[PDB]
Amino acid sequence: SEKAGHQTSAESWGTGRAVARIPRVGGGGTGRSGQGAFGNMCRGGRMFAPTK
Amino acid sequence: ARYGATSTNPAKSASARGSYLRVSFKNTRETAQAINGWELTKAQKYLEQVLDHQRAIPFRRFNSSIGRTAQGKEFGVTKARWPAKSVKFVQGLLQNAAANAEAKGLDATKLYVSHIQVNQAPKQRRRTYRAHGRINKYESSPSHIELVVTEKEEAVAKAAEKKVVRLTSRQRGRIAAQKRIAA
Amino acid sequence: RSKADRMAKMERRERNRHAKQGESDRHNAVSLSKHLFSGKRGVGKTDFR
Amino acid sequence: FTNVSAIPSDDFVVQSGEVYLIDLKMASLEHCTKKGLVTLETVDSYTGKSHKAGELIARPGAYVRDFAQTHILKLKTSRQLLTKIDKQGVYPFKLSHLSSNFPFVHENEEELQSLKKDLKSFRLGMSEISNNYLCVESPIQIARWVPW
Amino acid sequence: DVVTREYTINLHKRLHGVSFKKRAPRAVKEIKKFAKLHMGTDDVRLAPELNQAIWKRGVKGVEYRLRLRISRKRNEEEDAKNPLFSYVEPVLVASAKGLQTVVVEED
Amino acid sequence: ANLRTQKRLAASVVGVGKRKVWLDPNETSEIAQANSRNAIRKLVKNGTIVKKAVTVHSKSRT
RNA sequence: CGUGGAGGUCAGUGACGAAGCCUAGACCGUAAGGUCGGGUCGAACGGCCUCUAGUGCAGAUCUUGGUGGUAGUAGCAAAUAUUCAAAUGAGAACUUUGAAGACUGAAGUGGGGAAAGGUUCCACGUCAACAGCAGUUGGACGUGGGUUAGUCGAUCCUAAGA
Repeated sequence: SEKAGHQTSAESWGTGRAVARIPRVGGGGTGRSGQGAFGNMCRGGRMFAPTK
Repeated sequence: ARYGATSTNPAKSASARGSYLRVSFKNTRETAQAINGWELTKAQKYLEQVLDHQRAIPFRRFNSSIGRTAQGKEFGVTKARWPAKSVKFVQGLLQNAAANAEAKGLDATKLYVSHIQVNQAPKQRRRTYRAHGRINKYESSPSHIELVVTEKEEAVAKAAEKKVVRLTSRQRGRIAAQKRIAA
Repeated sequence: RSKADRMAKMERRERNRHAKQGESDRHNAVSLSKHLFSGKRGVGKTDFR
Repeated sequence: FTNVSAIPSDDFVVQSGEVYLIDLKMASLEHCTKKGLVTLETVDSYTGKSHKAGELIARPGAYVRDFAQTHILKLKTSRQLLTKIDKQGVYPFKLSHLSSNFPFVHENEEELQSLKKDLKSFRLGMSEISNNYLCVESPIQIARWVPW
Repeated sequence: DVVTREYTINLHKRLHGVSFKKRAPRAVKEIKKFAKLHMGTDDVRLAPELNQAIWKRGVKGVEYRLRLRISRKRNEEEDAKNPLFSYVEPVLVASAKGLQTVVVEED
Repeated sequence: ANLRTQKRLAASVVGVGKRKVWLDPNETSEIAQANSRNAIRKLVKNGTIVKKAVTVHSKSRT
């Protein structure tokens, strides 16, 4: 499905002392707050070159 | 069930097991190491003395940054303590061990601890607070204790595994010559 | 009745392991802190004391 | 664990100096196809159980107090009747058994109606006693037969 | 061996150079240890009257020379420790000095 | 067992603070069983609880 | 050479234990690897000719989850503070009472309330989970009780405003 791996509002926090540059979903208390998305290296993220 | 190493027949031995007890795992480990290799009643009086706070449990594994005592010389080490909670827990463990030994009705006069086992348990993870609102772990170290007690029997003096001698032809000839000459 | 009591005693075990205050407490934990894992502590307006 | 001898059917030697009670009750056997079992079934007073052609509904009237438990209640009438039944002996009794006009020196209806007007408050206090734990209901049994 | 031997105690012996905040607790501990050493038992109990006497002057002003008596009592049944048992009891005197240990006969 | 509830109730029914209630350690079963205002009144009439009136605050030197 | 699947093929293998996993046990290949033996295992799985691909991780301050050493270390040090006896209780520095000492010193650690909080108030039985320590106790657990307005406030009126 085209919409897969898109229902997130993650933004990168920039270069950090001990945090990667992968965008992570904001907010707090969600459980996933601070976990990467939108990428193939993240849990539940989109797949590289989706099978169209 | 599924007891650990029982290097003996259960028909002549007794077993005890305690699981999920909120005790310091490292203290339990050192106490078990101290206890093992002794006799039941001797260990009982020793732990009673420890509770009375005159003798001490030595330190074997986790023995760093501990103040000196005046009575470690008994076992040759300079690190010892009196872990009261683990002491009373192993008191109960050995007490029920002796009780079930009496229940199974084997000779208690010659009962000594054969095997001991102290292992970790799933951690209890609390939630504490630190500077700047940090969240970190508060981990307890629950233990699992297993005791296997045996009655000391008499060792068999029979010597099995007799070797088989193979000798070359020259060696056999030399042996025969020595036999015929040693007269 | 004894069976139900045993079921409840067993069921509370998982929450006890999770160290929750009870069947009602469900306070989750955030993985990372926005105010503790970002920014550059340069001269001037510090991130915090 | 019940503090009873549990039918010590071996020792029943009769000895003098005492008294005995003999009470026999027998249940008739109507037309039954084969032998079964006769037992006793309690009776409630709520009518909410079921509907039967021979179902009985009745409120038991006999009550006793267990002196083992000591407790106080929250009603003046309850206190008064509790002390009155304390003065009364430890045996099953009926509510009407308590009456300042009980002896009935002369037969008429003013005494009866005064008795009823007292019995109303006595019934209320007895209900309070039952609501707390200061009495035991006297069960009413019906002999009923069930095949084995 | 139920005995009663009224001893004498000076606090200055064992309360010298101690924190002002814990004068009375130190006095209590020293009194119980003194009873232990001069009797040879395991269970020691204090008297409410003695507690009143020691605290009465003040938390940080306990009087030096206090007179006390120690009574041996046989422990009740189901006492896994021993029949040995010591109970303390205060008694006031006109003058702190001039008195020594005296055994009092049972009556 | 627990007697704080009885102490508070007795203080309220008497009209004084909860620090001004006296109890008898020798006789505690009755006070433990008592839990009503009438019970407290009857026991204080019996004299098992004292009023322990206000401490002296003299003004003679003043 | 290896992996998920497809088409055929070996009248393929399989509860007399297949896949998976552990193995200082044995063979073959220069190797990626393959075969076998041994232990647990409980339900499906391979070789051969081709086809097909989301197919071969040591890293990317990689993402998620789990766990180490530093370690029974730092630390559990503001508010001047506790003591004894009795009782309960398997078990008392902390629970209850009593006996003492204390402090808050009326712009209080009291008595009411306003915002807010929403059953925490209280009673009864109970303590595996929490009160960084124990708890026989609780603002914890389980079951219930409790707020009564012709006069108290809203509902009536109006300001800056909508």
